[PDB]
Amino acid sequence: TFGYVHGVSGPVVTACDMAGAAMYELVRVGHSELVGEIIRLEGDMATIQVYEETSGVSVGDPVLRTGKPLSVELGPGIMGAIFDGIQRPLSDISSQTQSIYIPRGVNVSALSRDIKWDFTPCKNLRVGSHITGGDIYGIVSENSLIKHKIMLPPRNRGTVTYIAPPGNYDTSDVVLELEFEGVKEKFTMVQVWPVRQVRPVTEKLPANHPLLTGQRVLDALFPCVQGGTTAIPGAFGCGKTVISQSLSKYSNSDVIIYVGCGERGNEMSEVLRDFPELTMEVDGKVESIMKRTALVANTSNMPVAAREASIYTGITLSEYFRDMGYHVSMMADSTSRWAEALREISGRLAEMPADSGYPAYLGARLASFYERAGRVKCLGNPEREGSVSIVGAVSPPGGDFSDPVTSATLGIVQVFWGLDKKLAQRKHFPSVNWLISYSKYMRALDEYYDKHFTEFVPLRTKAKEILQEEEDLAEIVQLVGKASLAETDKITLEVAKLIKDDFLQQNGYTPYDRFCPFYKTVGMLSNMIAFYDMARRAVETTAQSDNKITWSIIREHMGDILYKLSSMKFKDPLKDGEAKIKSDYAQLLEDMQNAFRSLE
Amino acid sequence: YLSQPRLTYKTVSGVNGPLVILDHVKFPRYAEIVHLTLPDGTKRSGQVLEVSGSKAVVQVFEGTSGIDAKKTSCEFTGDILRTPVSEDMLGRVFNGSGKPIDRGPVVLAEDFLDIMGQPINPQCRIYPEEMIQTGISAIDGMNSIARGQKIPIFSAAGLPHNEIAAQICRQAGLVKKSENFAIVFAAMGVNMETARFFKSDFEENGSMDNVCLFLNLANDPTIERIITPRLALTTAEFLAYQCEKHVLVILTDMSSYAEALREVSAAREEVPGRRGFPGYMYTDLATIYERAGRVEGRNGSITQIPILTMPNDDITHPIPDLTGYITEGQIYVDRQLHNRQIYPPINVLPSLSRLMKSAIGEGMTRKDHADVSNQLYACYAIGKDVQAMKAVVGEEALTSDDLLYLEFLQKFERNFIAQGPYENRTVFETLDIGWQLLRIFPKEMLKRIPQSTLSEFYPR
Amino acid sequence: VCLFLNLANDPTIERIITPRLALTTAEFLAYQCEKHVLVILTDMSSYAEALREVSAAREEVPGRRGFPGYMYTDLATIYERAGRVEGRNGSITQIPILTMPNDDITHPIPDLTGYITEGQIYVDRQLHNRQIYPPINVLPSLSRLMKSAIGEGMTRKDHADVSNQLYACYAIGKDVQAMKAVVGEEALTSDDLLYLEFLQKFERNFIAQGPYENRTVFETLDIGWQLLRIFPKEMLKRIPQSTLSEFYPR
Amino acid sequence: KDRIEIFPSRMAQTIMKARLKGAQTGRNLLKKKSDALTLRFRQILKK
Amino acid sequence: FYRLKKIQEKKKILKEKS
Amino acid sequence: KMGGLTSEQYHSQVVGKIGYIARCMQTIDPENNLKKIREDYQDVLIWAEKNYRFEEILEASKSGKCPNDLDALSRRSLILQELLRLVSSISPFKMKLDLIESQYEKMKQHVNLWKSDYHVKLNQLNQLTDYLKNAAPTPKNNFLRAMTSVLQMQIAQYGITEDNEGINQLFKLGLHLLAMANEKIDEQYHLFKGYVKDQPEESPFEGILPAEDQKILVKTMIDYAMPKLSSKVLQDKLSALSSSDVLTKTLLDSIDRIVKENEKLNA
Repeated sequence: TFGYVHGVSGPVVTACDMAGAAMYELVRVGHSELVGEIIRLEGDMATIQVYEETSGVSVGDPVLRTGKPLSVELGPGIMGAIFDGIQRPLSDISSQTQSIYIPRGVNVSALSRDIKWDFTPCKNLRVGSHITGGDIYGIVSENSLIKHKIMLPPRNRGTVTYIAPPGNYDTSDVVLELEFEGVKEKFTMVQVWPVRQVRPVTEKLPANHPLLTGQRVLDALFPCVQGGTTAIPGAFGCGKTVISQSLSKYSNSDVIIYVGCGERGNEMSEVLRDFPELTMEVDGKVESIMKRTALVANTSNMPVAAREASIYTGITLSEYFRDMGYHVSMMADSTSRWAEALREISGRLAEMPADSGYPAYLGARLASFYERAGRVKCLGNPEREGSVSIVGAVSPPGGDFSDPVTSATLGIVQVFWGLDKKLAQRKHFPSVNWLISYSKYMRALDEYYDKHFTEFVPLRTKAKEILQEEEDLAEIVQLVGKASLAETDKITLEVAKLIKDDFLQQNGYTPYDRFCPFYKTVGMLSNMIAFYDMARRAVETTAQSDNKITWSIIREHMGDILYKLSSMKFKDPLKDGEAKIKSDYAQLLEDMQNAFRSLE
Repeated sequence: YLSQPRLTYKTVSGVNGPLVILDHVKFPRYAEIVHLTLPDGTKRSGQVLEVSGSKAVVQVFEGTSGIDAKKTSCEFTGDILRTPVSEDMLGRVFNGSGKPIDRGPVVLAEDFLDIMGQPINPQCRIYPEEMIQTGISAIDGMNSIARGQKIPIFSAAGLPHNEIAAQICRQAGLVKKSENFAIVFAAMGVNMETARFFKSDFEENGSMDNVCLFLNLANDPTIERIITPRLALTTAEFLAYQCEKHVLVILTDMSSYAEALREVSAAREEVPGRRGFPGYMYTDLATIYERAGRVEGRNGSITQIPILTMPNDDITHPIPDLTGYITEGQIYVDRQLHNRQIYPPINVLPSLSRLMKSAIGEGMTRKDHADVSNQLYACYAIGKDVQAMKAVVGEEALTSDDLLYLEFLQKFERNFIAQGPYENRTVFETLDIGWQLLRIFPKEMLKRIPQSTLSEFYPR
Repeated sequence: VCLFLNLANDPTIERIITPRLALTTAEFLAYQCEKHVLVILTDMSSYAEALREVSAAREEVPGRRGFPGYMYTDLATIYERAGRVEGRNGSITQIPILTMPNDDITHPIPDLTGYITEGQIYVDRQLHNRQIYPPINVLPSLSRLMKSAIGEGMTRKDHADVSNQLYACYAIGKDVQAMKAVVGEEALTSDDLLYLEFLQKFERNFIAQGPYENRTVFETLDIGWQLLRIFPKEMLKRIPQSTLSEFYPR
Repeated sequence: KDRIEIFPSRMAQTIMKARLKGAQTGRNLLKKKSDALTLRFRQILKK
Repeated sequence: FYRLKKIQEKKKILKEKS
Repeated sequence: KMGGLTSEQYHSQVVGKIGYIARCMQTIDPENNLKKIREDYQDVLIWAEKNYRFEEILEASKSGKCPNDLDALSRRSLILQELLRLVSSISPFKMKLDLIESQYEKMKQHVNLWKSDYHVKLNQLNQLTDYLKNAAPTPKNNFLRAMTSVLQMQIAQYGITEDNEGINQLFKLGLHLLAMANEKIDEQYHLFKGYVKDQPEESPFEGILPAEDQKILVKTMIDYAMPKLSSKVLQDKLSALSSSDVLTKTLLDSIDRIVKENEKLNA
């Protein structure tokens, strides 16, 4: 090892005496050991792109070869940690140096080698067992929520020569040692994986289970699945935090991985303040979400090669926790700020531009990234199954979905929750547009619904029809004068507003509307569409009978039924049980049926 | 320290453009500082730009005129650009390279700081809370600025953004609830009339003791324009995070900085980027705009106010477009309001402050701030629409409630926006003017003010 | 069936030899074992983008939007391996599948593809948003070998005239539909409403088919005539008279 | 036709942007005048 | 862009082969 | 091998799965008693019952001798794994060799085991079992432990595959008590007693729970009514019940009888 510096011109260092140095390997330049990466070889010389500031590097300085590309450390110490695109432990730099800056050429391990971890081996394993790549051979009790499963790296195999008893070990002790063909491998609690390589699985399964968020919209009208791909608009004043807060607090996920890819300086200071404050309830107790969450945090002035490799660090962490058997949901905030760092890294290398200056390989990257999500059957013996759900965020200039990044990401992803600012200014929350949003996972969730909530899909189609009809009846009510209104259309324009105001609108600052279970959702939609059906038939039967019914009689014969409909969304799911709310909704149904028979 | 003697080289091997290529340099160090002595005796200064083996490429600040390859000497300093910094720099005028141009001595140093600086740890920065009071009601009252924000001013050529910058500089301070404050001013690429105006206006309005002025002129070396904002921000960081003051940093015409960046890029033989400017201009602007904010454990802040001129009045030119991706909000200096003889010509409809919600409220300015601002914005937009309809419908066929939205317009532009270049209005005077304007409409038309506040502040 | 699957997380530079492996297999099965092969090449856009990436890697002359200047001569070595030969009883029918960026048909990929292939089938977004299947827009569609494959003894004597008349009527209907968006519903003539009726009945009866329905070509021609009987036989100015005398009254 | 006959240049771009802005302000003027006349019409009908 | 990259490539070919 | 299962990787995975089935078998039946089951898995247990190294069974797989259909091996392994899960969840109790084979071949004939409801009820039972591995002595923890032991014995006596509505009742009761806030203590006594009433027996913890903890159960239920006292005679009456070592339903009915005279000691 130990080449030397031959020339420096900007961020580009040239190193001599680097004979056996691989491409895209990482190196440390100078006496402060700045981190850089090899981008070209020529004879005995290597061309290095340095990530930090090269100001002060002289000729003859050392160059240390690391031997591996950009990789991540995977072991106990990830939950509640705060990293960046290079996986530097920000909250440990902050406390070991006692300065408010990130030092230049700082070399600290991502997982601390001081904590003693509680490790218990697999009770069936003994000297002579046949263990392959992926097998869980121990468990570290990370915290009260997450059990950390110790797995063999995906490429090893052999017979157990030694396995450690239960006890306390740090992430440097040899906990396993196996043998193959006369060669020994020692393995500790931490394994290293390159971030640009997909982790192996046994098979990629189709996604057929819902991702419960807790909002009535996004769970009825635009469903996502466990293993899916979503995209939202990341803009100012659109009410965007509902998505990440719902995912973190009330969701069926086990592990959460949040990624900022070059956010503003004060926008990161808000996430790093809010996220350690959210809480969940588990087994009756209240715990912090940072017991099952990891954050990757970059700002606009951090190295451009960390604002680009952030997405890969995040997806590798989530693929590491998917291989244990968990269901992970990753969230990448402002994927556009990643695409811009991509374009800038290209520009530095003097590469031919493509449409709008972005590199040639933009759609290839954006597609091979989202192809890393999904449900899988995990490699290894104890027969588990995991999942990774990716939620990206795009920032189109002025709400224009023609930028190359927005066009590509809308071509790829299957769901699209369209947050709107217009609805936010009207105090309509969650401000989802319901007219430009979509979801193409609705045919995969068909055995699930038909097995668990049989009478739901018809209600979904009916509600979508009603909400579309109230909208394409707009010029009819403006260019004409609200009077030439067939009674079917009066019934629509009233019940659709009932839906818009008492189903699609939810308020998190309450004790009853933070979380809406799905039985409550299907009940609240069934009562509304059943009303609609009965009130529509009552009118269109007595069409020519000299007893013309109009909405004016329907709104006077049932003046409390309508209130109780508009009051369905106050039934607490905790202070009232599930059978109680079911019986209340059934009573309201029978009262509706009565008060509709006592009208004919 | 550095106790080894320095080396002088008489081995110039090439001269072209602003670059001198020297050979037989012992261990050339990148970005080093060099002192050249010309054949007759004049002394110039330079910086190492490229290094290769035993060969250095020095960029000379004052040009390469009269330099030959047989009698010019180059003495190598041994280190990089470190500037001296102390608290006595408040009340002084330096040029772009940091030497005194106000008939005073050199800075006696409290420390020597590297002007490139290190990035702030994203985990130590905290959220901006209180208010920075500029004394201009168009900004204070409706586009409030928080302690730690970064909010630019967008203007064009001929518009009066330098006088707005000067008024902000000589009025800004902290809100007087019921003062550790300093200003660092960086003027880049200004002509001589602008520089004269700044210098004299600051030093004769009795305020040049909480100001540090860095003046860079259009005929100065174009490398000094690259290091001017980094000296300004190094001084600001010293003041705010070691002496615990509240610093406001004003940087005038970042477009000239971008032009100097383009020049020193093309000197490296780099192929141009989109529309002229280098491909790495985002990172270079971000290493400037992100040297700001509040931090944990210190009682000081840094607030930044970049000022730009939009070429061709375009909002999608690379410089405004990239400054929008790093900063939080914008102020707009308008040309229709300038031609109508309104000062300051600030258009409040396109302007925005992304962190106003944090700067205003109870205990910071007053409990009625947000509602007064919302109602003034609403009434102004409605009055503009009414003045549009008046031109086709006729002024004799307007309602009585549309005749109120047309008196509010005149009174708002002539009494609230239009201020006066030497008139200092505290936040409370601004809000009282807002209420004097809102009392044109009956209490029942002010829809955006909650009734619990229309009871305390309307009847006066 | 013989599948050659290169997915989105696979080597990019190996997308350059996948269609050539497929087509070598096809040529062996067709011109030596004498079978009738049907080749489906999915997302020639990804092939073209891998080609652009390899071209930019070694700094070659670009064409429009950065694609190499030899993209025509490269796509033509793939598309031109399809046809029949003299003395052998096989064939190769190619059906590439494209995705046009931003629905633009002037992009280099569709534009260079349309100069090489013998027609194209245009899949429209405006018809997808109306829940129409198959969402095929017949005006930007074309097949260059139709004139020699239809007619007497091949399908039926009237095929070509019905096709041309349906084209003319569809174009005039789409003109009227855009005139009425400016001049309003009540400024149209008695014939513009005939065209606006033809448009609806055509888009809902002829195009819209259902995803498992197999219409013999005579059923298609009967539907076409049922659509052409909306107009008096003097508006059908592309059909000769001796065809209207035999096929229009029925 | 599909385009206006002009040659691409950074001067034609500002000319065309000026045209666009002028046209879509004239549109708002006419859309206000039409609703004024429409209100008058709806009143005349009732009385 | 392509023309300027060609000029630079020819520069860095000449200076190295000479 | 659709995408990443190289030959080396595929056959290493096969050898690993064979070893895992061997270990699961050795754990599910250390003393050979399920001869039927150890016979059904014979072709994969032979390669482990006699000592072949890793490379010998590796070359056996590459050749073709030992089973090498990774999907068939996976679906045969999931069955034995869920059997081991069922017989190790109910650890203190036991199951006899008729119900074991009954449940085993009820699992062998399922369309998809991962989509069954034996898997779901095993998930629920293991959730309950895992909350109590290092719990802290408290009212709700003791109630959960009692109901969990009763559920474990009922499953050991009946089975998991067939419907047994006592097991369903106890399941949903335990899963509703587990997710109840640790502050609500008036509700997590009403749950326990409402369960005890709708239980045909009246001495449920009859060897189901050691008496040393039945004492804690009867005491914990005796100081929930003492703060609600209103006299002295009822003080003696209630505290006289403190000598019972069996939480019988009659004791709870006597509790709600004494509280009647407690109320009667008011206006």
